[PDB]
Amino acid sequence: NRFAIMPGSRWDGVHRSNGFEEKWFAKQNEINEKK
Amino acid sequence: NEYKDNAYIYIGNLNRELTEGDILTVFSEYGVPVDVILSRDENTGESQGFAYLKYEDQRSTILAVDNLNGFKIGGRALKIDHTFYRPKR
Repeated sequence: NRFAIMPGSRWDGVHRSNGFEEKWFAKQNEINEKK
Repeated sequence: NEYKDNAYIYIGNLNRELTEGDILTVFSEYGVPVDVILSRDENTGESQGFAYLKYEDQRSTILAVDNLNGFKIGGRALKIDHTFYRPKR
């Protein structure tokens, strides 16, 4: 969400990110091809 | 005011295979977790479908709640909500 808090020490390269729907939306742009 | 209980959250819709370590790692990208309680049923030995984690920083809670709520982990959509949780030791 664009905050300036630095990640904790238990963090391992795990990216859980919201806004997955937009990514789907961005590629579902197609009219003939895969949605 | 930093010393509020607004650093505490409620996590619901836990997967039976999710333990404190999973939560801690994930929750660590949103900030610094200080304590986590995985509610696990003594009978089954598995997660009760809910857990708790508190951050060192209140902003971290909103970062986690808004991003994790509705997010699918383990094939299930996590539910995060702000709550004042007080642990029992």
